[PDB]
Amino acid sequence: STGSATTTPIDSLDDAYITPVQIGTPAQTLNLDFDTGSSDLWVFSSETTASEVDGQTIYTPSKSTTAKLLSGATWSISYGDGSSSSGDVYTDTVSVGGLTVTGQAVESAKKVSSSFTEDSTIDGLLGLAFSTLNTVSPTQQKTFFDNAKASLDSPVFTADLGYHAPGTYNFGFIDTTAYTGSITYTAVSTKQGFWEWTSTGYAVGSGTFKSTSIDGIADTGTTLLYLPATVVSAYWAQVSGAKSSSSVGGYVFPCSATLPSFTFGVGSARIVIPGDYIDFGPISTGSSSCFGGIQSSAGIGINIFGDVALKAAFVVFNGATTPTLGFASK
Repeated sequence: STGSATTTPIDSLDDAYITPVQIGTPAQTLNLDFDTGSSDLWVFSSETTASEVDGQTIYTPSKSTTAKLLSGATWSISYGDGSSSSGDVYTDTVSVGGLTVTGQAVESAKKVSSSFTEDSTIDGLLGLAFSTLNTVSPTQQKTFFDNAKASLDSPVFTADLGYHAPGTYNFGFIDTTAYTGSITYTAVSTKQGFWEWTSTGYAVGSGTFKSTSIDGIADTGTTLLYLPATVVSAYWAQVSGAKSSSSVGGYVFPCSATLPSFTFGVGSARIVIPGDYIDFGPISTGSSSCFGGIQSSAGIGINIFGDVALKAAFVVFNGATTPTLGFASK
């Protein structure tokens, strides 16, 4: 089997992407944030504290003939972006882009952080990191991808994110029309539960490539690119007027600036992030100071290849027994 679904930016900045997912029988379609940095499928539901719902589409297990309470199972979450949520667990039928999993753990929010309540466009998360990060207790649950692997033509999924435009998540096959040149594959460590790999270096604009190893994660659930302070300083030094602002919480730059590209290494290959991808617009309406899309990972404790980096590439998440990551230009 295979699946193929369109993913759409939630706003004009590409702050996140939502992908329609069918849950239950008859289908209930929720728009979920596909997150290769976490491993829970959780949704707003008929059980979510009413005051903490504001615009989201909710999952109602009692209207699904295939929903079953996973007795005793609970979940509780909080990722690297200041948010959280918790509740109980159902199993139900889940389909993505034509690909169907039966008995998928669907984690039903009794409570959500206000950060989610505030964003009406995201109905939940579909985790695509390794199942070892799944928060269900006392019986840990598998991700949608892990459950699907048995039936997939090939145990892979691909992320093809758009710049200010829709893109595609595919399951079980590699669309050879979706990229240019070759796919360069690189080793993955699953020791932290992430799609963790080592970039071979970087360049700023038309500058010379600096060979240097940068360990980080491929994380579709993170908006920006978070790299070591040395790297980030070298980038923003090339932008007249750019500065790190504690009031704003990162590098800002004059909205009148043209940003240089940023290149990262994948083995001997190179992925070029166009400068415009690094512009996240005025810090507040009307401001002439703009927020930068490359920021320091110092204090995160891990480098993050988020959407800024990933959308410049066709990315293969190879879930073979020895997992790997592939990157192609597109």
